[PDB]
Parts: sequence; C-alpha cells; structure tokens
Amino acid sequence: ATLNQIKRGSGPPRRKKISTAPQLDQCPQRKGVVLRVMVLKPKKPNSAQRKACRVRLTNGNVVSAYIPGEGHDAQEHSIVYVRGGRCQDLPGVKYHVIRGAGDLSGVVNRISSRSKYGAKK
Amino acid sequence: MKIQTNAVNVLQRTSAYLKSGLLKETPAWYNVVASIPPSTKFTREPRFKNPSNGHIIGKLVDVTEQPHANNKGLYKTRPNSSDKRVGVKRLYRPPKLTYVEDRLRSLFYKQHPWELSRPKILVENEIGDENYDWSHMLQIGRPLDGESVIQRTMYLIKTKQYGDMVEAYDHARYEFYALRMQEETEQQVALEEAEMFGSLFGVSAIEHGIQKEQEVLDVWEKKVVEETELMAA
Amino acid sequence: STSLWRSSTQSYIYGEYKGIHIIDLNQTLSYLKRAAKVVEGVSESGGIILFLGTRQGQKRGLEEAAKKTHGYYVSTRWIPGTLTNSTEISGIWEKQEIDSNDNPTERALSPNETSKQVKPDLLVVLNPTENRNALLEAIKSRVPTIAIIDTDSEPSLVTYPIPGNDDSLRSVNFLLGVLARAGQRGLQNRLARNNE
Amino acid sequence: PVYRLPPLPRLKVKKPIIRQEANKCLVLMSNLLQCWSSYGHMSPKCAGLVTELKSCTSESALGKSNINYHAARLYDRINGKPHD
Amino acid sequence: KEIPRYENRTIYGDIDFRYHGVKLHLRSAKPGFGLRVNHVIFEICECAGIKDLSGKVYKSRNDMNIAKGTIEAFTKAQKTLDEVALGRGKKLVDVRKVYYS
Amino acid sequence: SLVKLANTCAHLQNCSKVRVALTSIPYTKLQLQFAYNLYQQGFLSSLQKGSTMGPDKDFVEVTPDNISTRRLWVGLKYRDNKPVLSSCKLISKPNSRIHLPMEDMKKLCSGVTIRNIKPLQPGELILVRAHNNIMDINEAISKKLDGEVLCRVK
RNA sequence: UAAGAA
RNA sequence: UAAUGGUUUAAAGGAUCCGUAGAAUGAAUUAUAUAUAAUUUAGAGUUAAUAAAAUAUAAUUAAAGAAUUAUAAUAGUAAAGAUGAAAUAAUAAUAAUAAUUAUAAGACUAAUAUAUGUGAAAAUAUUAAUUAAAUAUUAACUGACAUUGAGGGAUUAAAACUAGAGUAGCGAAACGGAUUCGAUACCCGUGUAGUUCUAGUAGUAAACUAUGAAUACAAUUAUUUAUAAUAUAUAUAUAAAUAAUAAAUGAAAAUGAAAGUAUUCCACCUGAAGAGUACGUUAGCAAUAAUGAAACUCAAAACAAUAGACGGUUACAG
RNA sequence: AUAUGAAUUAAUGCGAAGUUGAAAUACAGUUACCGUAGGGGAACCUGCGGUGGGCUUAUAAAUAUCUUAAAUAUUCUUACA
Ligand SMILES: [Mg+2]
Ligand SMILES: [Mg+2]
Ligand SMILES: [Mg+2]
Ligand SMILES: [Mg+2]
Ligand SMILES: [Mg+2]
Ligand SMILES: [Mg+2]
Ligand SMILES: [Mg+2]
Ligand SMILES: [Mg+2]
Ligand SMILES: [Mg+2]
Ligand SMILES: [Mg+2]
Ligand SMILES: [Mg+2]
Ligand SMILES: [Mg+2]
Ligand SMILES: [Mg+2]
Ligand SMILES: [Mg+2]
Ligand SMILES: [Mg+2]
Ligand SMILES: [Mg+2]
Ligand SMILES: [Mg+2]
Ligand SMILES: [Mg+2]
Ligand SMILES: [Mg+2]
Ligand SMILES: [Mg+2]
Ligand SMILES: [Mg+2]
Ligand SMILES: [Mg+2]
Ligand SMILES: [Mg+2]
Ligand SMILES: [Mg+2]
Ligand SMILES: [Mg+2]
Ligand SMILES: [Mg+2]
Ligand SMILES: [Mg+2]
Repeated sequence: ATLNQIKRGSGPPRRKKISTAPQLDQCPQRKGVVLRVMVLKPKKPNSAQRKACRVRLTNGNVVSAYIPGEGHDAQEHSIVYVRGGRCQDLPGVKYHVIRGAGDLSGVVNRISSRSKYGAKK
Repeated sequence: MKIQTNAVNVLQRTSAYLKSGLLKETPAWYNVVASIPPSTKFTREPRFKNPSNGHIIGKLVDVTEQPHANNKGLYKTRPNSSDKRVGVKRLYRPPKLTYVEDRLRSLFYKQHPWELSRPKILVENEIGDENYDWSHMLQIGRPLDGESVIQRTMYLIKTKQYGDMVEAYDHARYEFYALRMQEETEQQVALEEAEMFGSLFGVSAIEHGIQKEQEVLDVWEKKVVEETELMAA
Repeated sequence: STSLWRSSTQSYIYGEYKGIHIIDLNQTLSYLKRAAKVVEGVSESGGIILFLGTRQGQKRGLEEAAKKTHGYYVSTRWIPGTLTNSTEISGIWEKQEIDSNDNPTERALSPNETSKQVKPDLLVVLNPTENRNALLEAIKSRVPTIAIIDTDSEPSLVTYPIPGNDDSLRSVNFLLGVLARAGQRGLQNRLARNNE
Repeated sequence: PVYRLPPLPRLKVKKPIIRQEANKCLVLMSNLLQCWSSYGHMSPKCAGLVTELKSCTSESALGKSNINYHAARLYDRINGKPHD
Repeated sequence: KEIPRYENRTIYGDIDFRYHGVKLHLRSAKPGFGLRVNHVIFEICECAGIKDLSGKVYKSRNDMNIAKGTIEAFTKAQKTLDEVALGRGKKLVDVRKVYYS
Repeated sequence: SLVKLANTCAHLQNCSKVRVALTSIPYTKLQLQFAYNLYQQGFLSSLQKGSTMGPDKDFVEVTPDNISTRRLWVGLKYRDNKPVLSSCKLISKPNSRIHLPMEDMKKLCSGVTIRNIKPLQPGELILVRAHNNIMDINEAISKKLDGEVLCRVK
C-alpha cells in the first residue's frame, strides 16, 4: 500500500487468463487416437447419455473429449482431431472432437450449422 | 446536525421552478425574500473580550514583558508549556460573565438569611424605564432589599467616597438598617393605631398558622391511629 | 442550560451566566427587525401567513397575531404532512374567494379549485425544536419560515431565525406581537393603496 | 457518584409496587382473636371489638401505580441525551 | 432539481464523487464530444441536457446507486464560475469564449 | 517542510468543515508564503501574525524568546452556505516530490495529466515553489520558471 | 482522451 | 475490459516490543550555490528541585490466612456417600459418617474490586523487605540527537517435553457403576500423566480492541481521574480516561477523537476447495514450529442488514 | 545435477442414486470456537488455559407544604401613559 511497498512489488493482481486446454500445448487442435468411447451421465439437473471418448494426443497427453452431433462413428483406434471447449455437464471432459475431420465423419443429414458439424452443402 | 442548505435557499429553488416553467405564478413571498436575503454563513465567530469585566481574550504575555522575578524569586526566561499550546478554543468558548456585585450579593444574604424570606418578584416591568440616582438608597419604583444596599455600595465606590469596598458596603448596610427600622415601626404603629379606632380584623398570621397546623394535624392523628391499630394486629 | 448547548448556535451567544447561556440581544434585535420586515412584506403582498406554536399557553397570542394580520394559526398539533400531503389532510376544508380589500366575494368555487393545495406563503414557528416536522415540510414545500432559535435549536433549519428564549411565554409573546404588528402595518398599507 | 445510563429502548418498572391498604375487617378480627387467646373466649374485656367487628363485617366480610406512564412520558425529556 | 451546466452542454470542471459504494469520476468535455459514460449516466444526461461528458464508475456499479449519486454529484460537487468568482472576489475568464470575441 | 504544509492543508479542510471564521497555522516562511498566496487569491479573508492565544492587535516583534509561541492567524471565507476554501491537498508529497519544467507546467494548465497529476480545474489554484518562493502556477509559466508543484486548493 | 453487461 | 484498491466483522495487523540497513521519511531563521555554513528551540532527550502512596510492575528473600485431605484420639450409633433416580471389584460393626481436639502435608489467596490501575505484550490484586523501572510541573542544559523499521534480537498464556524434587485438592488416559435400542458420551466412583517448585527446551492461542506505530488537526455534553489555583464556594481552570454524540466516514452493523481530515514507515490480502495440506529446508530431545506449493473440481463462496419461520427462548396479561 | 518409466504406495477432487451418526446452526438440548494433549476407525469425547464470534439479553423497598380567590386575576385590539 505504501510507495516503498509498491516499489518492492505490491500491486493489482494480473488478470491472467489461464489456458482452459493445457493438453493441446497452445495448438488450435491436435490429432489423437481414441482409446475408448464412453457413455457418461451428466451432472444434475441434466439427464442424458453423453457420448465421449478418451483420446491420446500426438504430444502424449490422454484427455477426455466430447463427441458433438446427433450420431457418431467413433470407435477404438479411430483417428480424431481434438480442439478446446469443455462439455459443461460432464466433469473432467474439457475438449471436443471435430466432426468431419480424421476418421470421425460429419453429422448425417445435418441442415443447420453444417460447418460446426462437418457437413457438406 | 448537518448545516442545512434547503431552508435558506428557497428563493433559488423557487426561481429555478419559475424559470423552467414548472411553476406558473410567482408566490407572494418571492419578491419580499428577494429583497431581504437570509443569512447563510452559519459560522463560528471568535471573541476577543469578556463583555462583563473587560478582560481581553486571546493575548499572550511574552517573556520580555515579564522582566521581574516572580513570587518564588525566579525570572521567566523561556515560555512555559501552557504558552506553547494553541488556545484557539478560548476564542470560541462563550465567556463566563462575571460581576463583583455577585460576590457582594452572596455576602449580604449570608449575613441576613431572613432577608431571603422577603418575597422577590423576578418579572421585570421595563429595564429602560429605570432612572435611579444612587446617592440615596430609597428609589421610587423599587423595593428596599439587598440590591439597594449593593447598588448604593457600587455608587459609593465609583465616586471614590470610599476606597475600600468593605467600608462602602458597611455604610450601605447601616443606611439599610436605618430604613428597615423605620419601616417596621411604621407597620407596628399603623396596626396599633388601627386597633385603637375600632378596626376589627379576622384571622391574623398566628391564627392562620394555627388553623393550617390543625388541618394537617387532624389527618396526622387519623393516620397515627390507623397505623397503631394495624401494627397491633 | 450550558449542558444542552447546540454548538452551531455559538455565534448567537453573548456569554454564560448562572449555568445558562445568554443570547446576544443586539443580534436578536437585528434578526427580529429583519424577520418583522419579511412578515410585513408578505402581508403587504396578500400572501398567507401561518403562526405555529404548540406549547401550553400560546393560543391567545397566536390567535391575535392571526386575526390582526388576517392570517392563520395552529396551536393544538401540527399534523405531519399538512404541507407535503395537503390533499389527504387539508383538502376537505372549505376555501373562499376574496377581493383586494379582503372582502368575501361569495363566489361559488369549482370542486377542482376547492381540491387544490393552498400553501402558506410564510410559516412562523414559536417552538421549532418540537416542530421539526413543520420545518422539514416547509423546506420540502419550499415555504420561507421564521422561528425563535434558542441555545439548543438548529439555526440552519429556518429561513429567518430569531435568536431568543422559546421557553418563556412573555418572551415568545413579545416577539410574536412584534411580528403581528408588522404584519398589521403591511395589511393596512395594502388596504390603503387599494382605497386610492 | 452519578451513574448515567446509555440510551434505553424504554424506561419501565417491571413490577411496580402499590399501596395495598390493609383491610380493616382482618385487623379487627386479628385483634379480637388475640383478645380471646389472652383473656379467654367470650371474654367481656373486648366485647367492643366484637361489636366493632360485627359492625364492620356486617354487609361485606372483607369490608395501581402510574410510574410507568410518567416514566415513558418524560424519558426523552430528562435522559440528558446529546442533541441530534 | 436545477443542474448547473457549463455552456448548457457539460459540467463545469471534473467531479470525483462518492455516493455510498459508488465512485463516480466525471470529466467535462469539448463541444462535439459525445456522452461517453455509463448507460445510467447517459440516460440522466439525456434528460438533464448534458451533451458532452466523459466518465468512469468504480467500486459499486449498482444501477440505482449510480443513478442517485450522479444527481448529488451534479448538484453538490459543482460550483459555477459565478459562484467561484464572487466567493473569491476574482474574475474567472473562459479563454475560448474570449478568443472568439 | 512539506509535512507541515500537509498538516496545514488538512487543518484548513477541518476548519472549513465546521465553519470556524478564524484559525491558526504554524509560523514559518513557507507557511506565511502559502497563506499570503491564498489571501491574494481570495481564499482567505485575513492574514495576521499572532501568538498561540490569538492574532496580535499591535505589532509584536518576533525573536528567539517568543518564536515557539508564534502563529499565523487566517480568516476563512464562506458564501451562499458554502465554504470558499473547500478542498486543499498536496501534489508533491513528502515521499514523492514532483518537480516539473515550465513546459510540463503549461501542459498541466492546458488539461494534460502529467505524472499522474490531474490537470488544473476551472476554479482551482495550484501553487509552485521556485527558489523558496511560493507562487501561482500560471505566474510561474509567465516568468518561465521550472519548479516544484506543491499543492492544489479549490 | 477512460462507458460496461450476465 | 477497475486497484482514481483494501486489511474491526467479507481475503488480509506481525503476540509484543527493542533496534540495524533503508538506494525510507523527518523542525526553525539567515547567507551562498538539494547541499554546505552559522544561528534558533516548538520535536526528542539529560540533570536537579518540588508534589504525590509514584501503593500497583519485575526479580529475589522472608511471612500470614481460611479451607481441604490423611493420621491419632474422645465420646457416641447404624448407616453413610452420591444421583434426576441408583449403583459401583477397594465407605461402615475391624465402630464408620457427623461432632471436638491434636499432628502432618501440599496447593491456593475471601472481602477491598473496578484489573481501577501497573506492565511492550504475555501478564499482574494475602503481607513485608532489597534491588530495578515507571508520574506531573517548574529550573537549567543539549540543539533535530527524531519517527518507523526489512533482516535480526528479546520476552511470550495454556498444553507438551527433558532432568531433579513435590504431589493435599483437581484431573486427560485407564478400570468399573449407571443411562441407552445401542454408550464407544454427557452423570457417578477409583484415579495415572498433568496441574506445584528448581534448571532447561519449545515460541505457539479467539497471543482480540478480531482495529501496527508515529505526527498534525476537527464540534459538543456528562462523569470521574490527576494537578494547579482562588476564597465547603468559585457548579473553579488545565490535562488524561470513560460514556453518549455532531460532523465525517462506512456495505452496513457501526466508529467517533479513530473506522474522521491528512502525512510518514512497516506488516499483510487478492474466489471457494485442495490446504496451512504435500514435498523440501531450518530449528528442536520429541510433540512439533517456521517457511509453504501445484494439479484436480466448481460458479461459487462470504459479510452487513431486512422480513419471516423456528427455538427442549424470556416477561407480561388475559 | 536433471529428466523418463516403474512393482508397490499416501493423499485428495468429482459424480449417480442411496447408507449411516446426531457434531454444528435455537440455551441445537453437555455454550461454541482458538491453541494444545490423550482417546476414538471416524463423526466426535475428555483434560488445561484463552475468546465472545453467549448471557450490557442490563429497567423502583413505594408516601410531599400556609395568605389576602376576586368590587382585585381571568376581560383588554395601538390604548393609555
Ligand atoms: Mg447450433
Ligand atoms: Mg428552549
Ligand atoms: Mg488500469
Ligand atoms: Mg468468520
Ligand atoms: Mg477476515
Ligand atoms: Mg496486536
Ligand atoms: Mg491474527
Ligand atoms: Mg481478593
Ligand atoms: Mg522502533
Ligand atoms: Mg491466566
Ligand atoms: Mg508444564
Ligand atoms: Mg520430572
Ligand atoms: Mg499430583
Ligand atoms: Mg475426582
Ligand atoms: Mg452426544
Ligand atoms: Mg470420570
Ligand atoms: Mg526461551
Ligand atoms: Mg500450531
Ligand atoms: Mg498465529
Ligand atoms: Mg472498512
Ligand atoms: Mg507444519
Ligand atoms: Mg447436537
Ligand atoms: Mg451443543
Ligand atoms: Mg473416551
Ligand atoms: Mg488473553
Ligand atoms: Mg449462542
Ligand atoms: Mg450479543
């Protein structure tokens, strides 16, 4: 609070924006291999059977990635691409798989938001 | 309480209302208040003299102005700790009004406790109407009481007919006795002369006191008997 | 008493004597003349003057001040909201049209006219310490006010203070009679020019 | 010593004590019974008491404080609270 | 109320006013400068006739307290040039007002 | 002494809050120059030499015999239910002394925040010390004189 | 030339 | 995209003081270029005198008092003790308990009393002595010698430990008796460690005013408290403390001469949880003390106040 | 020195529906909490000091007086003096 204390290092804490996807190592996405496909239960009050998968990335980190879209064709040893973005109601799942990239096909018969689901016109 | 702003600025707020058009008609007081502004300072004001005795407030005597040894034989060569303390509070404290007469009013009634039994009226008639010459004690429009003695004493002092307040006070005392003896003889002789011509009075002071004592004592008897009977049981 | 001093009244005080504060009567006289001139000016302008005093034996002086100023008075109790809530309190009582000479015209008023607020042009309070509600309402309703300010009273709560004793009926009646006579002179001047 | 109090929510006596005047009948009865205990039953030495008892109990066998009001009325005036 | 305004478009100087938990920092602005302030203050300025104003709100940003405290800031924490001049017995001249005659 | 000047600034604010018409400040060259600048600028109604007890009615000559009991008595101004001297603050603090050249002083007088100092306000007086002379900032600009920016008074 | 929001 | 912040209660004053560095801050007048020099006494000190119980605080040494427990007797008799009510492997016919004496031992300190006060804090109130410290005002003297204070130093409740003494009462643990559905608890009985003293170690407490120190200043009232007068009376002046406040501040509760107005220096805080945890290091006989992370998870979490509901919550009435 | 695996191993976080005690919040039914020690798997229980962030929530042993009471005060409208 005093001037000599501010000189010695006192000041406002930095508004430091922590990385929410540390396992990508500051990459837009990483290629990975799915170790298994899981069906998890969201936190309450939400109720569903959420589609996820464990994926080992090329940098060696193993993460849990949500599989978006109505239906997916992910299976053990599938090559996937993983970007940031958590699944809010699944604790521990902090990544998303990219539909339409790698061995994961785009959503079938998607009409709206096709680019978010790897679907052609 | 915070110094209020909105009682003394009613004109300014009213004029804002009038200029904006929120108020159509000017009030009847508006021009009057505009021509007679309120006082809006509300400051504390220092004072530099006691009104009653003329003592100056806010003067410090310097060591140069005390070149002579004090009662203990010591010269004053530097300021003491009282002189070094800021005495601004004394400038704002309402001064205690003092009069020598009050010391001399206390003495009289210590020497004449039965002069306190003479009823006094504190309701003033008109202080401006008083034109007294205190060369004598009796005054038209005044009673004879301790204040006559004390005003005569002060008169004798201010004319230097006596140098010491004690002697002037004693002179006034003896004049006061001279007048009181005359008054009491007048009263007694008036009553005697009245009785000698067939004045028939009813209850006197003694009979008044007797009757009041009887009124009280009847109730006292009743209470005593009731309490004794209750105690016996 | 010096033990009940409100120090914001410091500049009005002459000294202390016998355990009480003495009010500087030169200042009292100056403030009293100013307030009397305000009363006279308001009565001369045909404004409404209200005399408020709620202590025991003040009714006679208040009534006489009102009657010789063609004014109004209250001595029983100040209903809180009498100014700021005038519709709910004073809206039912009757009102009257009068000419320049204060002669009743006996005209029929509309219900809308009867329902309007009729705010005093001047409020004079004899005991402002026990009448804070009236002072605050006058401030909100923007009514200039005169009051007798004793050693324990807040001076800034009134437009035109008069330093003086508010506890003695003689002192209060003296000041009130002075103000009432000033109002009477203003009224007489108004009638004089309206008769010329 | 003077012990001034802080500003109180009230000034009230919990159970104000009152002037319970004793019944004359019971006092007369006690005196008469004492007389009978000392001077014997149906003694003539206090027939007067008997008479008085008979006269006082004849029609009926048995023959509030305001402090809180005044305390509540006056508390604000006398409490010596400093000005607002 | 009546709000003092310099040239009927802005506030006279700068205001650093605390109203309960709200710290207001208002700054007068040049002609043509907009109302670059908190939205509550913007609405109050639109109603009051303030056209040019810059400012920032710190600590509490409660809308009700901002609204109420900005009005005490305008009425209590402002002194017009006339008030200052008469209080100090000095002449306060606006240099831009005199540059253009 | 900036500590004593800060004490005087705070004391003036305190005396304006309660609306005392007359108060005292320490008797020093800096204090006297500051009070004189306030008096000439219209913030004070009167400036007198005096003692710890009050202002001097007649001239009293200051010597080491009475130096410890000298004070400077200042009269405060009020108008329209507002103090003329509301705020009085130091710019150059004892632990951060701010010395500006004439160009930065002109920038400060023209609305620029220099060294975190808020610029001069419409009715404000900023005092500057140069060669042990206190003086108005605009006067220092006119005389082309760099100096220590000392205090604001509004 | 310093605006905040959920 | 908020420090144009905070730390009584939301995160945050160091247990306390002493004091080193400070590239921290700090009186007055004059002269010469922020310094040097000469002057000054307002801060800070020294020594006397005077007044006062400087009584209280610290160490040391020497004493007193009521009671408790046990032992022995005396007479006397059948129960005693405890509990809500009972029962207890060790109350009593081996004469108990109660009473009256007499011996012994430890520990404690009733009233005064308010911790008023004293002490840096921790602490400290049965008595006396020795030594040491602490008050106010005057006189003289020094001439800024000051403030604060990183690191450092010292002291530091209760518990705990190491030795040696002591051990009457109380009493962790343990063993029993109850209660209970259950008792691992509250209650009852024996009762070890500890509580006591001597020499140490350790350096933590809600070590609290949950509030660092210093300086300048700001409106009142009432009490005391301590001096200084003046003749119990001046409802006597000048100080400190306490109580209620104005203003001011504040999220408010509230603070109130500081939580106000300012200045200086230091300590500390930056969502909850993980966590005062792990690891490392230092110290210690140990217990531990200090220093003190991160990953993971979440959009929480907290403070003041408001209105209810509730309470094995109070009082008054009917 | 530093990184990487590691059998085994200590802690801790989260989630679904549940499960068990009655420790805290009211006098929470044994005042809570801080420090420390012992016991207990643990919640907790017990000992010693400290704090209020619990008791300031504080609210009677009660009795009162004498001067012209009216042909006089109470009336009074800028009057008189
Ligand atoms: Mg979509
Ligand atoms: Mg009064
Ligand atoms: Mg910034
Ligand atoms: Mg807490
Ligand atoms: Mg906290
Ligand atoms: Mg502390
Ligand atoms: Mg702490
Ligand atoms: Mg004792
Ligand atoms: Mg130190
Ligand atoms: Mg203890
Ligand atoms: Mg021990
Ligand atoms: Mg041992
Ligand atoms: Mg033992
Ligand atoms: Mg036991
Ligand atoms: Mg239990
Ligand atoms: Mg036990
Ligand atoms: Mg040690
Ligand atoms: Mg610990
Ligand atoms: Mg600690
Ligand atoms: Mg705060
Ligand atoms: Mg540890
Ligand atoms: Mg429980
Ligand atoms: Mg409990
Ligand atoms: Mg156990
Ligand atoms: Mg303690
Ligand atoms: Mg409780
Ligand atoms: Mg409480």
